[PDB]
Amino acid sequence: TRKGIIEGEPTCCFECVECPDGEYSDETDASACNKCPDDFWSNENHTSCIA
Amino acid sequence: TRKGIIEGEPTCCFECVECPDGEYSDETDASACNKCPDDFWSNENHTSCIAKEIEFLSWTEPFGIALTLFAVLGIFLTAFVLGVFIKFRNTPIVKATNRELSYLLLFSLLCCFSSSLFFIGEPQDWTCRLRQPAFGISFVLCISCILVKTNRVLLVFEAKINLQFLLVFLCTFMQIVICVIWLYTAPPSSYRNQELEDEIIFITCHEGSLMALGFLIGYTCLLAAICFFFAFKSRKLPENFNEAKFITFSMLIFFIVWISFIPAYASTYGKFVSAVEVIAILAASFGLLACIFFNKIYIILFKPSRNTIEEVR
Amino acid sequence: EAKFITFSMLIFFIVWISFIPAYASTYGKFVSAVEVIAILAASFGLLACIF
Ligand SMILES: CCCCCCCC/C=C\CCCCCCCC(=O)O[C@H](COC(=O)CCCCCCCCCCCCCCC)COP(=O)(O)OC[C@H](O)CO
Ligand SMILES: CC(C)CCC[C@@H](C)[C@H]1CC[C@H]2[C@@H]3CC=C4C[C@@H](OC(=O)CCC(=O)O)CC[C@]4(C)[C@H]3CC[C@]12C
Ligand SMILES: COc1cccc([C@@H](C)NCCCc2ccccc2Cl)c1
Ligand SMILES: [Ca+2]
Ligand SMILES: [Ca+2]
Repeated sequence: TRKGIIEGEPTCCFECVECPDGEYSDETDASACNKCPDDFWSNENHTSCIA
Repeated sequence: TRKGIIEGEPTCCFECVECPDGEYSDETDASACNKCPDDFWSNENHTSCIAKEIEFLSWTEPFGIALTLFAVLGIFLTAFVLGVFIKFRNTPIVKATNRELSYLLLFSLLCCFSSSLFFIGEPQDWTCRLRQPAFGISFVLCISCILVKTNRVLLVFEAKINLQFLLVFLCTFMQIVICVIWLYTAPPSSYRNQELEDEIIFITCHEGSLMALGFLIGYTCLLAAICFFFAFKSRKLPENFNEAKFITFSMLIFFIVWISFIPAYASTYGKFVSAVEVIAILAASFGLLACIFFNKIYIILFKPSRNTIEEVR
Repeated sequence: EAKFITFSMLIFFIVWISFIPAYASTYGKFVSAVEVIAILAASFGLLACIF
């Protein structure tokens, strides 16, 4: 999951938004979902890449 | 495009990230992209919601055009043969081939060629409910007439006991009983499909109970097998210009088509599934027609000098 | 040998015509599968009809 802006609040306050299909986020507090390289796709938990 | 967070910088300092495929966004400086509701999909620009593509085998698609053309050709041929027999209702061939059941058989062939047309277009509830029972009843009628014409079937039937109309009534009535139980217990209905591809919609019929369809198909195949067995037993008799040999040929064609049906149905994915159905129907129907009538047609219209009781032997 | 040649060709045509929707609506292993089946069917028909 990535961090989403809550309008009208500082940077500290955010929301958790699940990454879209084919995108992974291994690290906690990620500001951008990561694109799997070619020949790889996202998991069911959208954490890492599976060939 | 939505707003992403640049870490370590204030909220005024943001990044522009394009919406994913499925969600859209129109308002400027949007925080998160908006999910697009059902029956709707997002365009490439992810700015609005366009309608999903509803697709099915249609009357205007070229494949459906060809299917309709062949079905109509079959109907025309059946009507031609029926008219030829009706006009010659007293010539020796028509009298010997029991013109009443020939009229009934041509009627059922018309019904089969017509039921071939319920698989084209957008499926509705009545269409789905009529699809299978119509073909089942019509083809059981055809096979029952053929089975009556076959030699030694009638003698065996009366020994186990017009009687021929009783036979055709029994067969068709058993099929109608199956169809009525099917339509009463768990009728089929149309179904919209969105899990094949996320962007398009498939209207496919959903058969209520597969057990009833299995019963229908099995009974039709059983009748065909009985007819083939008896025709093979009497396959050398030159009666009716070797009618039993051509009955055998028609049954072989039927079985060949409906055995080829299984891999073709299994491998087909999408709308063309219904396609396969129609093709199978047509082939079987056409075979019947030819194997039962064209020879007789050729002896009557062209070279009509063999239309004598002696050669009917 | 008339009705044997006729039936071999009939099997050939029926097999190759019933698979048109599958060839027009399939990708990957299955399409190749279809080809093999068609081939085998035609071949068998020929043999079973002729010899
Ligand atoms: C998915 C399916 C697609 C396929 C579509 C096909 C669907 C339609 C099926 C069948 C129709 C007719 C089939 C009937 C087959 C029966 C033909 C047959 O076996 O007859 C033999 C000889 O006949 C003969 O002259 C044989 C003459 C051969 C003529 C048959 C041609 C069939 C053409 C149809 C093609 C249309 C496709 C259209 C697709 C767009 C028997 O003789 P015999 O040795 O006992 O002694 C007799 C001798 O005279 C005495 O010495
Ligand atoms: C319209 C399409 C999709 C299928 C319908 C079949 C037709 C193509 C017709 C036209 C030519 C017909 C054939 C023309 C001649 C004969 C000869 C006839 O020969 C015999 O074996 C009988 C003995 C004799 O004729 O001496 C058998 C039927 C058959 C094959 C007919 C069966 C039906 C056929 C194949
Ligand atoms: C073989 O004799 C028949 C008797 C009744 C119907 C038919 C044809 C017109 N449909 C086959 C039904 C095909 C089928 C098989 C399994 C699951 C769903 C479906 Cl749809 C043939
Ligand atoms: Ca504030
Ligand atoms: Ca700073």
